[PDB]
Amino acid sequence: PRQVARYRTDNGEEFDVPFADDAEIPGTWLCRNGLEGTLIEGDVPEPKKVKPPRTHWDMLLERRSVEELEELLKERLDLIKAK
Amino acid sequence: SADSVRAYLKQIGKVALLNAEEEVELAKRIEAGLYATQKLAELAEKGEKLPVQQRRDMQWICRDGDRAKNHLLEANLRLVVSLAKRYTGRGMAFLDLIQEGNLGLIRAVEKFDYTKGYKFSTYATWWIRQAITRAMADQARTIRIPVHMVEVINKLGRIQRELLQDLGREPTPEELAKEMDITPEKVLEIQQYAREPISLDQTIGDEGDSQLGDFIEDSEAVVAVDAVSFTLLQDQLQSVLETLSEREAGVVRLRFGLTDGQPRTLDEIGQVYGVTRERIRQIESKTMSKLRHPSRSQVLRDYLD
Amino acid sequence: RRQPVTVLLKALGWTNEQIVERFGFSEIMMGTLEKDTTSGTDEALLDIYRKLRPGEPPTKESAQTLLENLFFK
DNA sequence: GCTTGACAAAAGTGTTAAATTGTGCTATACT
Repeated sequence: PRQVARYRTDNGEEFDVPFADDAEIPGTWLCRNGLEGTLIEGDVPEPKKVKPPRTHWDMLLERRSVEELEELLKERLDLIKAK
Repeated sequence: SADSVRAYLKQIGKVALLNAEEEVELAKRIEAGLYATQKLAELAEKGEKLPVQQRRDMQWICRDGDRAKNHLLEANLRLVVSLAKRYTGRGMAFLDLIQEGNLGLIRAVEKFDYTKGYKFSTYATWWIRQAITRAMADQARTIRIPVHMVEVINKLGRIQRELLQDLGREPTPEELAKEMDITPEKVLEIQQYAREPISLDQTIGDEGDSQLGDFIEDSEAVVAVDAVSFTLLQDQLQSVLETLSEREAGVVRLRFGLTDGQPRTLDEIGQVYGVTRERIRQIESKTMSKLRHPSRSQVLRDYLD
Repeated sequence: RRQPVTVLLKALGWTNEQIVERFGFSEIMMGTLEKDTTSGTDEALLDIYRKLRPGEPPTKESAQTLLENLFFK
């Protein structure tokens, strides 16, 4: 009473996961390889509500305004022009 | 060097400590390179490649920026070690404490602001200490406890130590729950969370080299006498059901799932024999009073448990 | 190991003259100082330093307090 | 032997509030 689905990790490996036929097959499955795998059937349904992580630029932007960055850069390039 | 920390201290010592003016210098270069990067990255979307001389210098502003971030860090590695010294012996390896502090040091550099005119060690000390203490709450226990629970366990500890000094004794669960504004039953549940496991490889009694681990029973191990009697019980039921009718026994087996192991509802059994669930309920009561008849039940009595 | 008992008497800062003075009738006492290649009281403290704290570059402040802190302190 | 309707307990589902959990942060100066 089982239906088998196949997933493919990002690196090429493929894995067989036996499921119950009456269940709804997930689009991604944490594989024995240690990576996420994508179903080889239709979907592939969703983007999965992703949000970009916080970066150094973000932390710098919330204190220095864009203008302040331009003048400081103007200070730096002008120092570079003097040789 | 002979030791591993002695080796790490040798290399952190090869760098030079900055003064206030330098820290400000590097801080500018770091922010300058970052903006130079975000701006060039903005060009990738809409193109508009810069002139040759303007492109070669932007690539240097970024390179000089990361060279700054790396120099500011390498110059303050000594500060992390100075803070980690005090948190040793609390269940984390000295090197792990150092590395976690280094993680905090990195964020201080990312979020540090040079316009405030404060020395760098003033702001970085907050992150390095938080990174070290935050780390301990996530790793120092074999069985992890979330931060908010590790926060209360510690608070309850000091309350007990302060309360210990004022009462010349240890405070009871009622005194502790009062000083901390919580229910006494809660402080007990908390004191159970704080328990730490023990080693199965430990030697109980240096006298007899007996390892605790090998004294632990296997509660889920198969007991021979039971499985054999259970096998005999399974046979005795097969016989008792032989006395019942083909449909009487058939309903009893499906009702309790003797054959499949999956019990069935009254309606489902009525679906195989083509009757209503109530009719099956009736056939059930009668075959049960038949099984309760002493002739069939007397043999199964000894299988109570 | 690999320590000439005479080199440490120079680590304290005592001059070789006192060695011939205090050693006196000791034959190997005089023969060992003549065999040791350590010249100076501060140089012997260095030959004693690198072997005791290998991997750490010494300093005149650390080499001298090393001996005193180990035992005299 | 059997079925029908009324009926209440039991079992699932979906919807919400409370709780639990993860993470960011703290700017005298401190290496």
